Amino acid sequence: GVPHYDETDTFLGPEGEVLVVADQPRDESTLQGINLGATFTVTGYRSRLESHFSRLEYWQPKTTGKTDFWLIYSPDGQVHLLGK
Amino acid sequence: AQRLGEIGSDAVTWEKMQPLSVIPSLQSNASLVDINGDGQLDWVITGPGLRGYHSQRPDGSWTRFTPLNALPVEYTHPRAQLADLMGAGLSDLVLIGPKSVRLYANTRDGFAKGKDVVQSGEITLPVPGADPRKLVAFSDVLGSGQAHLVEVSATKVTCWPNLGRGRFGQPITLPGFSQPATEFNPAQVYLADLDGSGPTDLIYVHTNRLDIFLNKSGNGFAEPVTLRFPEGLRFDHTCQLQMADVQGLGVASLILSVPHMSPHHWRCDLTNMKPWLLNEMNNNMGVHHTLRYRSSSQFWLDEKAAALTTGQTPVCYLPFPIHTLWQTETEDEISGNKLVTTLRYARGAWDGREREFRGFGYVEQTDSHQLAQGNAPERTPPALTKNWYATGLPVIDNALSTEYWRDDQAFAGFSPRFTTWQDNKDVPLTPEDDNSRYWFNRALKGQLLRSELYGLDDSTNKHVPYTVTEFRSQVRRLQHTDSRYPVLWSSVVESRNYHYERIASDPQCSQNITLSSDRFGQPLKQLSVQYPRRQQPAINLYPDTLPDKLLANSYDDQQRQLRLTYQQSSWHHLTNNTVRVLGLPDSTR
Amino acid sequence: NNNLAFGAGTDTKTSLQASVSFADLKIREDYPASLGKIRRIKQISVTLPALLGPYQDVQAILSYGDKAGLANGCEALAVSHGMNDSGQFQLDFNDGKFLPFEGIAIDQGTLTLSFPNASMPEKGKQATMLKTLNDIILHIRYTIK
Amino acid sequence: ALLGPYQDVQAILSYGDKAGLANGCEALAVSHGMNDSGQFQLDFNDGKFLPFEGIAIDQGTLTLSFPNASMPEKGKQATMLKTLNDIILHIRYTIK
Amino acid sequence: RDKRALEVERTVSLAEVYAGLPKDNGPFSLAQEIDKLVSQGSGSAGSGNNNLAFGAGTDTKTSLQASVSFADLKIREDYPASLGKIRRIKQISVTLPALLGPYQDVQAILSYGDKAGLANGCEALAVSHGMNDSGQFQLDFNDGKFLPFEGIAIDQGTLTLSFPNASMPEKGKQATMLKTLNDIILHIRYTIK
Amino acid sequence: NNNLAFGAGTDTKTSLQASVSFADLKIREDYPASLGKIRRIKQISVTLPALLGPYQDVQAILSYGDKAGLANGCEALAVSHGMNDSGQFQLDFNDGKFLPFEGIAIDQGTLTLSFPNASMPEKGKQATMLKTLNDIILHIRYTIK
Amino acid sequence: ALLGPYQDVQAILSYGDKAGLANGCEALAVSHGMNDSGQFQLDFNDGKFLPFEGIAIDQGTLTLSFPNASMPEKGKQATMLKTLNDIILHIRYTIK
Repeated sequence: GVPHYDETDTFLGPEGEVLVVADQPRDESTLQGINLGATFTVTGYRSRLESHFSRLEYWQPKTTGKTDFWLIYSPDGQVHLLGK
Repeated sequence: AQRLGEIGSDAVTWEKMQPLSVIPSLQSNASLVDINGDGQLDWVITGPGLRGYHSQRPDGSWTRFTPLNALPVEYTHPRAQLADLMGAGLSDLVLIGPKSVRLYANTRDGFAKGKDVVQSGEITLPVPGADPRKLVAFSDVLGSGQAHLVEVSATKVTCWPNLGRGRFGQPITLPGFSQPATEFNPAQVYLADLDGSGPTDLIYVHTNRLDIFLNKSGNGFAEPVTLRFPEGLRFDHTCQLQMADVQGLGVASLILSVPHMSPHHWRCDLTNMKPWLLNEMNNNMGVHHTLRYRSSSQFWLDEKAAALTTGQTPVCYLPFPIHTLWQTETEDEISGNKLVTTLRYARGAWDGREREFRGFGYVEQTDSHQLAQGNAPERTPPALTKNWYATGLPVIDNALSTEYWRDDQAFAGFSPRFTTWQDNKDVPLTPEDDNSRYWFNRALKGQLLRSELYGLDDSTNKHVPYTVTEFRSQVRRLQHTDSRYPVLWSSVVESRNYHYERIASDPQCSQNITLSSDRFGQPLKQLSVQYPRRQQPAINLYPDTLPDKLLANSYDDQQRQLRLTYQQSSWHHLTNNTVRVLGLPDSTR
Repeated sequence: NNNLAFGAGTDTKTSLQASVSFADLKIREDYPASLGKIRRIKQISVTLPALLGPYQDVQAILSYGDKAGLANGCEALAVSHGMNDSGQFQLDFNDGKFLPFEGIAIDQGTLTLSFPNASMPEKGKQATMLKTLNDIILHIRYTIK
Repeated sequence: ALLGPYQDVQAILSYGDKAGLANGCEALAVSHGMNDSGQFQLDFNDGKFLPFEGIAIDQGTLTLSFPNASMPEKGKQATMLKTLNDIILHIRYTIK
Repeated sequence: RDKRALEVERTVSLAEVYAGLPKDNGPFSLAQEIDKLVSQGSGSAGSGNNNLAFGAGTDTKTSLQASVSFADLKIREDYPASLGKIRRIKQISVTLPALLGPYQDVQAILSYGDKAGLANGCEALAVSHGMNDSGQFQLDFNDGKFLPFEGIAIDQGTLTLSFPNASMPEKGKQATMLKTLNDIILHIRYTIK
Repeated sequence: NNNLAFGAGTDTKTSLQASVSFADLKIREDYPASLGKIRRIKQISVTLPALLGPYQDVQAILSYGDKAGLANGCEALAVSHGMNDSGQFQLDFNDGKFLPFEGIAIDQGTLTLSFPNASMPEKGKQATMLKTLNDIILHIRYTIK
Repeated sequence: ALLGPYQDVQAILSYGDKAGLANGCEALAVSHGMNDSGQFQLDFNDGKFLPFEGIAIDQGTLTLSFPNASMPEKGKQATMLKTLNDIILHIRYTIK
């Protein structure tokens, strides 16, 4: 179905697997030392079928003046930023 | 449907009608529709005081009556229609008014509380049945994969995009369609994806011809293609034009059913191949690749027919035909040789719960050489490779074993292992319920389970493989503290290799076993096993063109030792909220 | 008595007529003689498979061209739709009345189906409908006694 | 016209001439719009005359009236009438 | 002495009747024997009152007669005896799930070959379309009249279903439809009291 | 009075019976007392959501096991099929007759539904049908007065 | 609303005012919820007056009562009502 955009939705990762929440949400304001200007709720994700064990994060601002974003931590230390 | 003629032909016919052995007793206010999105048609009863259904199973049996958990009072309302408005692949219940729609989402066990969706702006929706001079229907005319609300009249076609959850966008005019407007009769308007593409075309029937307007990707219609009717046939209000892929070609054929004192039918084939597929490649350096496709329903009919000859009852687990690659041909110019790969597929399946195709449980590949004329007296025989794969539906996966080549002295075959990560151990687990069995078995999909290689020569041992490879997979549960599905991980725990070289006796055989692995799937403990030679059976099964006593002279003691290579290992893992590095090797013994 | 023609009336010259002899239908032969000799028509409906528009009607008169106990008004029947179209707004075999054509022997006489305003040169209203007409089907109900 | 599942139409059909109209067959209501007869039940056997019955097929005038049609005054038919494509009469008549 | 009787329907497949005959009575597959009897202009199948045969009238020699003994249908065993001893047929409808199109007719007569409290003209029924076909233009169970076959005891006598113009060598009209007849279904309504 | 058993009659030992107490259905509590105290059954139909073979029927008898104004022949109802099967060939609420079970108080007595030839080790005809019968449904029409 | 597999509707429609309500035309029961005229068989020509017949269209009040609605009492209709989107009255009336 068409998403509701109300956090009842699920997400697909780099490969179209369903992501699940792995990590209880935590707060953060600084990404790699960069003060993003807002506190974000950061939720960790895993694929339902865990291929290559990458780790994903969803960053959700607690404000309205900022957008969300995703991070991916690859097994080789490679870090990706999506949708910023 | 039945295969007509020999297996491998592409002809389709139908068998003598027979009573179904079992049908529902309740056939009052019922209809045959899919309401769960399973692929199984449901005889759905919505009568005075009773709501439920009988689902038709793939083996021909029916389920017992299943009550609906919830059905809308309006289900039976005169303007009620079923359509996918949620965009979920399910048919939702909806009533359309000019300014709003009443939508009851299909929740796959009954329906959701109805919601009234008010349309935005000044959008006014057509209401089907409101005006006899035009057709209103739900169809995909944009090629987006969603039915849109479409109005067709003599002078124009107007589409209102389906934005989901009952929301419609502004009308779009799709130019190019036009009828005389005095002679226009919606009864004569048929819709179909005749070219096998995204959007649906528009066919207008005239008494002596079919006026076909191709859909130019939702941006209007192509100039009409006029197909004359065969002589003696004329279309009228008693005649039916049907559009269906009766031939499994991936595209509908046009069927004219005319009951004029003696029903007779005609069918127009527009293509025998699905248009928009890659067909050729030429690299301009002499290599030319030709692809061909064959639908899964034709492979099914061949499978079905083969079963008849052995008295077996096959079951097709794939209601949704797909086009698979078949007869890939590579022509080497300059050289003049041709290489042909033929694929055969069997036992494929549709999931039905996640609404996805799982894959084929069996793929058979031939490999044939057509050497340039004048090069050889038909040297280089074709090869055959049989591959069995998990579908993750253990009605198929379990059956696949009977198709394996039999070696009476073989090692025991494999079955999947399921585990749970318990106190960091790979602890065996038998799934607690059906939901876990589902989630675990699907994690096996696509895994090669077995591979056999044969040469297709003219010898006496042509029925013995050169090689056999077997695999054992494992699915580990890592996290189930979530929505119902678990986080699963899988890999091959064991792999066994046999080398027969077409001699049924005395094969070589070895096996790789991962005894233990880390939380990130690293091979903490591995073992390689080299099995001993079997102790010289009475019957050689060798060519016997051999030197005297050679076979006796081929046996030795080293061949009888069991070797186990055992390796321990360890890795570092940098895991924190800021760093992720996995698998850095540390040590091994 | 099995032909097509234009009419010869004063207001029917542009009407297209079709006719059929009951005697040539060989209805009687469908059942054994021993079942009874009196075989008479109970009711006739007409189907006109044709391609028509959504508000397009049919104008046709079915009539019996012979001597028979036709009731006053059961002599002829109008067709308006052509879809198993009886000559009545309601068809009821129990209303106490004789039906159109009731009592005609299945062997005797000729039916004519007349389509007025058929000639194309006269711009007849049915001139375009007739050209989309593929057959004429009669549904004859009859009894054996 | 585009009426929803629970939306009616209000219109009166009447004969504007001298004829032997029965009292109550002078005018007919329209409420649903789909082959809508002037009655809750239609039966040609109830022993009664139907609306407009007996009027010569070639004499006089019919009128169909939609109350509350004007848009500037916010009428109710006013929004529906903008979506009315045509008017269709179904006339059953007899030849004697 | 009136009583609302129990109103009971029963469906009979003739294919299962002939197929189910004791071996000594010549059991047979109906569709297959019909095909042979249509292709040949003569012959018979089965025995006793459970058979197929060509008729012996002067104008029925070209017809096929399917015969079924009511006694052998064991209708009376469906419900317990205690519900009533009188078990009589109220109405019989014939279904012929043939490939008989909407514009095609079948000529067949259903009749009772025995002594019973029949009304005159109720001894035989005509079947013309084969779809729950009562030999009536309209069916009304409350029109004040007795129906075809009404009152016949459910275990007595024999029915015959006759298809005229069946013989293929005579170029009979039904000869081609009979070759495609899958079954004969009798829907029997009867009452208990 | 809320059970399953085989019948005790001489010709019922192979009949499977089901019985239900009206008193335990609590029909009476669906509506408030103020609307009327006399609550009587007008009509009962039986629905049987089972699977059947090619041309198989369903044999069942519905009857009232208590003292009531049961007219002659309104004592019991025969079921031939499961499609909201009333006790007649036609159901007519206005033919001037009382219907089966009509007038029985909604909370009194017991109904029994009997399936003859139910026993499997006897080869009863209904023995297989019953193994495809997931539920038994009574649709009850009653009035408040 | 939505109903469970064997669920029915229990509702009473009644007129809360002074009017010529015939004996038994005072109130109507709803059972299926779909154009549910609370009659086992509806006939506009059986010679009888129908429920609520004769009430002026602009006089008095209708009440629709759903028994066993209160959720704390675990009323049987309580869960039906939670799914009820609207209430629709189809009113036939005549002008004379």
